[PDB]
Amino acid sequence: YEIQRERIELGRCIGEGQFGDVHQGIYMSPENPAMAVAIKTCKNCTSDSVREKFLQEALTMRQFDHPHIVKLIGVITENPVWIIMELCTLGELRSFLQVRKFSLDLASLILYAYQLSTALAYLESKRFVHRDIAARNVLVSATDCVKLGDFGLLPIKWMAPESINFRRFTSASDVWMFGVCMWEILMHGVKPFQGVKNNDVIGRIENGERLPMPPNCPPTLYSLMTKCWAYDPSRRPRFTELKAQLSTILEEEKLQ
Ligand SMILES: COc1cc(N2CCN(C)CC2)ccc1/N=C1/N=CC(Cl)C(Nc2cccc3c2C(=O)N(C)C3)=N1
Repeated sequence: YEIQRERIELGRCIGEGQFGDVHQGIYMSPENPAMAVAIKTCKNCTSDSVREKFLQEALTMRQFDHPHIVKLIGVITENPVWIIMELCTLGELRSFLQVRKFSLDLASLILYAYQLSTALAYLESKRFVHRDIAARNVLVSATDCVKLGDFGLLPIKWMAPESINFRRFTSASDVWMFGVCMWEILMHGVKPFQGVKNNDVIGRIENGERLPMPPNCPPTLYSLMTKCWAYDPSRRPRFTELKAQLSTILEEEKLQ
């Protein structure tokens, strides 16, 4: 996975992760060429300690291969250390949904939910627990394609009650988080529990309260969300079940 630095043309800064800035760029391999890529940079990889955990995040992504998860292209392991990722040209999902609120059809929103469910069913089949499903971690590759962002790049308001209370994390706790992510998508990138203190979230959940039906959301889809938010994790659908139900909701919408 090692790439020669001279095969990367560093371009405009697009975002920023924990370790440092993220740039867009061009990767020239004798196989494409001129491939658009994202370049993750690291502040102070002069420090050898932060380089090891920075590069460990690339290894994380190496194990996955799915159309709706961003792909690792390679790494440049000498200073400055770079991780080369697939570029999702349209950027962060939340911003995308906010700017395009009155331009995106419902069919598109449901499509994004469905695509994410395929990625998450894949992760569930790999026995991989994500722990951080939220619209903030989704990228837009095309107007008809979203992808789970880099897993390297507490979220109480997204978390299942058993995660908040007892730090239990399972694929069923991921399902709860995905329910919240679906709500965010159908709300056009509004965050859940606005104006609510983190410490107050579990009290609301335990009171039976739930995020309300988004304006214009099909009741079948809202019903699906509420199934993700069963208090008892064993009562929540698996991601493969969500995928199947989202397929039908999408097909019905495409129809009207
Ligand atoms: C032009 O492509 C873009 C553009 C942006 N922005 C454009 C300029 N905005 C002012 C800020 C954000 C943000 C992201 C982006 N595309 C990618 N494509 C791939 C990857 Cl890995 C990536 N990385 C992120 C870049 C920024 C935020 C996040 C990223 C991420 O992976 N997560 C989970 C959050 N971003």
